[PDB]
Amino acid sequence: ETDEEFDARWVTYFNKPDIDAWELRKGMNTLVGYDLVPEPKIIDAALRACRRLNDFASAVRILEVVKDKAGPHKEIYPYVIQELRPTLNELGISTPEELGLDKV
Amino acid sequence: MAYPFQLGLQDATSPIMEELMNFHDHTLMIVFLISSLVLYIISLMLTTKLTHTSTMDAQEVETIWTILPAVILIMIALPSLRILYMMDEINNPVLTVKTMGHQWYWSYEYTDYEDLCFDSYMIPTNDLKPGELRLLEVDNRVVLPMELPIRMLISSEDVLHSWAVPSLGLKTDAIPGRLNQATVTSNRPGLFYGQCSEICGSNHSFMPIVLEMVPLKYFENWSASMI
Amino acid sequence: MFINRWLFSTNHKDIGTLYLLFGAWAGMVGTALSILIRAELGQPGALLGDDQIYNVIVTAHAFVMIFFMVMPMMIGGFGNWLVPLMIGAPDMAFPRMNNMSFWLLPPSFLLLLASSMVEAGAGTGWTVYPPLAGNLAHAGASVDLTIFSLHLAGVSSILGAINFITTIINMKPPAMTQYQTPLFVWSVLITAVLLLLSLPVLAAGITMLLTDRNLNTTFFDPAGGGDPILYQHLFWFFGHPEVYILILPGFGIISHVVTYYSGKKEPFGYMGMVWAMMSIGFLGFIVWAHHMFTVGLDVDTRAYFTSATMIIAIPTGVKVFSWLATLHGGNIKWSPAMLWALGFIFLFTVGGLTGIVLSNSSLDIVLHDTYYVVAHFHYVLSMGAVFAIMAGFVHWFPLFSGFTLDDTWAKAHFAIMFVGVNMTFFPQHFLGLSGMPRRYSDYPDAYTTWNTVSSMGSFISLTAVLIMIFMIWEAFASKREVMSVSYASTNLEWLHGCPPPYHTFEEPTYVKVK
Amino acid sequence: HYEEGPGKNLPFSVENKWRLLAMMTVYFGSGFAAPFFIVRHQLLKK
Amino acid sequence: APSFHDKYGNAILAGGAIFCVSTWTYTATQIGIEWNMSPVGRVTPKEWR
Amino acid sequence: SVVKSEDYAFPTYADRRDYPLPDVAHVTMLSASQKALKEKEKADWSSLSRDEKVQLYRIQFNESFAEMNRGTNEWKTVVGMAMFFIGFTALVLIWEKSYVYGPIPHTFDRDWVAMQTKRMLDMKANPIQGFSAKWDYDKNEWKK
Amino acid sequence: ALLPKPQMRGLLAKRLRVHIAGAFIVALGVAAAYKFGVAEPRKKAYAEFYRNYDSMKDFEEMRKAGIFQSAK
Amino acid sequence: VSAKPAKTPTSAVEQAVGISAIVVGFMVPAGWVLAHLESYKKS
Amino acid sequence: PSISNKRIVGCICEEDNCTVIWFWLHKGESQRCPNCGTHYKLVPHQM
Ligand code: HEA
Ligand code: HEA
Ligand code: CUA
Ligand SMILES: [Cu+2]
Ligand SMILES: [Mg+2]
Ligand code: NA
Ligand SMILES: [Zn+2]
Repeated sequence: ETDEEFDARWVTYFNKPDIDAWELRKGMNTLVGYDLVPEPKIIDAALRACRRLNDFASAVRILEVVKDKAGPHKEIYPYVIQELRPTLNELGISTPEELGLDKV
Repeated sequence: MAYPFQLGLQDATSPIMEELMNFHDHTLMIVFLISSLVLYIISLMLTTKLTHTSTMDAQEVETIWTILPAVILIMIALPSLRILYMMDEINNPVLTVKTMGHQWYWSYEYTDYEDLCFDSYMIPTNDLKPGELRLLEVDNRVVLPMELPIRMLISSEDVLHSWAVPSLGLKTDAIPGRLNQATVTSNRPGLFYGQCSEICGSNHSFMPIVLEMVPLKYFENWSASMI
Repeated sequence: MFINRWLFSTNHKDIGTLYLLFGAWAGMVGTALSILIRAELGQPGALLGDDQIYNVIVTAHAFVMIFFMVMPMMIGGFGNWLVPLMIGAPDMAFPRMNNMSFWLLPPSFLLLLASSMVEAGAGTGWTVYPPLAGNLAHAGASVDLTIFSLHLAGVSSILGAINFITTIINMKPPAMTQYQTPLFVWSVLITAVLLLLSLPVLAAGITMLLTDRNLNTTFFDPAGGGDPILYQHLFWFFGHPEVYILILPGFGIISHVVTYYSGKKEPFGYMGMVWAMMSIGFLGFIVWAHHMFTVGLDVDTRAYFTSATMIIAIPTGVKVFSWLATLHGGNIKWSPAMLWALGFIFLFTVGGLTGIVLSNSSLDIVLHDTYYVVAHFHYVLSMGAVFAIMAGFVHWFPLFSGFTLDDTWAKAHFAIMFVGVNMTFFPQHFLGLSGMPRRYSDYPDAYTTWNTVSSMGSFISLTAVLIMIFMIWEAFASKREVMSVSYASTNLEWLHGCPPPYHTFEEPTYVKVK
Repeated sequence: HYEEGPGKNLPFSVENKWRLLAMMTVYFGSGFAAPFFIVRHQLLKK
Repeated sequence: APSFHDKYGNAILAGGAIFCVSTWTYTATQIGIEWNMSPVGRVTPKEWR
Repeated sequence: SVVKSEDYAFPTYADRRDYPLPDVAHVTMLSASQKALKEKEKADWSSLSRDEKVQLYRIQFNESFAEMNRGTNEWKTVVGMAMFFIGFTALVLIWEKSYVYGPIPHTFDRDWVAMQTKRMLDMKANPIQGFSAKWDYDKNEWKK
Repeated sequence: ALLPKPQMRGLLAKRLRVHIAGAFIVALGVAAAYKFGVAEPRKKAYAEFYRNYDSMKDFEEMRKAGIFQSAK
Repeated sequence: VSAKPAKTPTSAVEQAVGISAIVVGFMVPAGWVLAHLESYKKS
Repeated sequence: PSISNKRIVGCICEEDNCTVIWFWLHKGESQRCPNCGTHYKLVPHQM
């Protein structure tokens, strides 16, 4: 199928104001199963949905599921974080490389 | 006639079983190709880093998945039937030899003309001539000629034996009440060995078959001077 | 109380636990028998003197670990432990008949041991080819006890198959159709169908053989109009369906293991898997004369049977391709059950492909009753169904008992078992290609070296089975219970807890209305 | 009512580890050592 | 936390590897069994009547 | 202390990258400092520092995804005790060769091997590729 | 400076495409390795053996020693 | 399957004597039979 | 309906599906099938 209506219904699903952590939880659990590193607009929608009911931890888990889905090549997440950066300095969220979650 | 660290087949004398070797090498190509393919897939896709656990499509790969093993099996089976329908051609039996599998030994009958039969026992280990073999020596050998299509008519008394020589590619089960016809052709003289390939009791490991094949002038000088 | 639980049992879980115990006992019995058989082929000698007792040992090995390890453990234990738990049924439809089948198994074991006990001995191979099994070459009471052991095992298997078919078809939730059950339930469906459509020919043939031995009939005596090839036809008409009995719940267990630890919610191509397994269960009955390409059949018959053998070869390839495509991009976790499953896939694949090499009648003319055949089926049975049953037991042992095995010890067991069974069964390819016949206590010198190598490999496998008892002792030396189970939603059997109580499904499952 | 739980759905005693080790080793050793006794009895008989 | 593996993996590679290679060259060479080696190349054949 | 018998029935914590956001929190009971932490979660985020972020992540869920999938070293111990037990099997071979087996057959003697090899080369045993294809019949020595 | 957009849809599909091409070429390489190693060397051994071959001289070469039971 | 830790611990020494007891109990009747067959052959 | 406060609920939540999603349902508020979105409420008043 095509990707535009796919991304449109996903950003429609996340941006609704009546979301809860269980609904976005199951949405992210069924979104992570695709053979696809998700585009940054999806990650904006997921981050705003996670912000709307006060969770740091799930947002950092969103950032590190963008991390481990990159595989051996690590040119994905610098582009991802340079597309995510305005949400990063308006939200106060932390990348997993900076609060000490990348390290063992 | 085996030798230590032998991995392949027993080397050829009959044209039927050297064509069996050609087909054996072709199916060894096939099993090497598909075993290396599944080995590469197993060592490949267990060594990935990415995940995909969606409800993927199903009915989009079955046409190749159905036709390609059929194509491989039909190129397997075409030489199979090609050589299978070549061991049963119009016989020209220069010689007919009967054998009948006695209780842990054999008997051989050459009675096309001037009736001749003998019973082949086993040489024991403590009675061995120096330089001979263990579990593969017989006092009364089976003498055949070369370059000739010869028939073996096999039978037995009570138990199911099996007349088998792998170097000539012959193996047929000796059954009571049923004589079986097996053709044989040899291109070299010599002594070619085989053993029982059906269980027959408390000495089943102790009957060998030995085929000494010689030219025909020694057949007049041998069968004329045996009885 | 003890007698009313473990002797008068009427629930499937306790009866299945008793199949685990009896199958483990028979597995160690046949393991010891294999230790003897490889024990004097390490060095060429008459360590047991005459090879009549060697044929007794080989026949005992074959019978105890075909009908007393793999069938009880696999069919009875895993069916009675899993089939009510996957489909949601509280019990089986006929529990007393299932208990009669289980309790019929140890008299069959006792009569097989007594058949080995009598001084003539039932040394006639796994196939019971007359009149070597007749009243002149085996004049004694031993092979009659072997026949009655086969009667008891066949009747127990038939009763179990009846109960399995009626509890899959009838004891199912109403709005669930036949194509929503897990694939192990389909495996035992076609398996129990093939038991019930194969074992009457075996029972008739061995009743015929008993009547030939004792009541002076001549079904298999050609002096009175009989033919031994009638027994060969009847026996292998039973036998290759019995072969696919021995392999098909292994396919079901392997499919569940592969789709479980890979993180797949659904195995790839479920309808394709179901079609392939019904295709195997439909084509298993028209292939049996591949065991008789050296008996003297007509050439058109042999051509038809090798063609049908390739037609039964294709759906197995469909199954192995669907396994490699249900591994597709999964979150693989290296539990030892995946190690057993990968060993299953590779070694069952190479054993089956050497079977395809043996399938063509022209090559099977020269490669009949040699160790190439032994290598083919010892691969397929002796480590395909074996690694399937250790994958199932290691996977479901928290469900069966409550405690867990050590992962390091189980992976070490996989390593020692892998090295042992590969060293045991690799060089006998070259032994069979060189022309070494089966059922031989002693061999010529040129077949020595590979024999010696394979024999010490068997000892390696012996060390493997020791670790088995040790690690299961380690479970009862640790009493370490479970936190929880992953992927619990897609499997009903894990969802009543580890271990499930005596009475599960007091109130049965609720189905989607649609 | 019947007793259900971890180790209570087994016929053998679970609570003592050393007698469990002794009973499992004699049970599996009897299973292992049965064909050796059979083959030595047919060696003694013939 | 230091687990069993973090140094005992190297410890059991060292011990088990040297023990296995020592006892297998002992059982391959030092006993005196007959392997029925191939008579190609190096051994000589002697004439028999 | 003892949890109720329906522990399997309750939704349980699980840590894997297939299921990265489990339905229940890792630490279900919250302490009073963690209650103040949760109301500080209810407030704004940009006025909150790194150490209570990392302790917040450690008390909400169990561990991070970067270090749960690290390379544990159990394969080393597995292969080590493996070859240890192949070594114990070799000791079993020592005992079972010393005590169980009798003498080898007399055909394994070197002179008998020499005469039977001469017999094999004399009657041209499989002389195309198998055994007698490495023996020159002119120089009467193996092929080099 | 600025990083461009990388590949982001279905890279495992491209990985399996280039790797099933690699699987096909290594299967053909294994088959051709067995071919060139064994098969036509075996047929070449048969061809070199049989064209310079006669049964009478070979028979005499075996029967100088007296292996045969039909010639003394 | 995630596992709770051991309610009864198991140190190295009881594991060692357990595997030693298992191997000697498995090998002493088998090695008793295979250690001598000249007596069983009535030779 | 129920007789206890806990029951098996299977969801064949989209038509012609392989797998039935099995989960325990408890007394109280209705929570859905964990992948599709079909609600399920238990009423323990059936003896
Ligand atoms: C579970 C046990 C099992 C299984 C699965 C099989 C499977 C097969 N068996 Fe076998 N067989 C036995 C157990 C088994 N067998 C036993 C026990 C005996 C001897 C009994 C005795 O001692 O008397 C025996 C004997 C036996 C013989 C007799 C040899 C002789 O005695 O002379 C033959 C020959 O036709 C044969 C053939 C086959 C074939 C063709 C298959 C096939 O089903 C194998 C297919 C498996 C595969 C894994 C296919 C691989 C395909 C792919 C990987 C996909 C790619 C393919 C293409 C591109 C074409 N079997
Ligand atoms: C179930 C089928 C099966 C299995 C597994 C095996 C397994 C083995 N077989 Fe068997 N074998 C046959 C069926 C089987 N065999 C048949 C049918 C014949 C032909 C009979 C005839 O001649 O007619 C035969 C013949 C046969 C011969 C022929 C003798 C000869 O030709 O002279 C030989 C010797 O090499 C042999 C060896 C072995 C070995 C070394 C193993 C090893 O794999 C043994 C190791 C296996 C295990 C250790 C199993 C694991 C068990 C446990 C872990 C305990 C159980 C407990 C739990 C599972 C919890 N087999
Ligand atoms: Cu004649 Cu076996
Ligand atoms: Cu068959
Ligand atoms: Mg046969
Ligand atoms: Na022996
Ligand atoms: Zn649903």
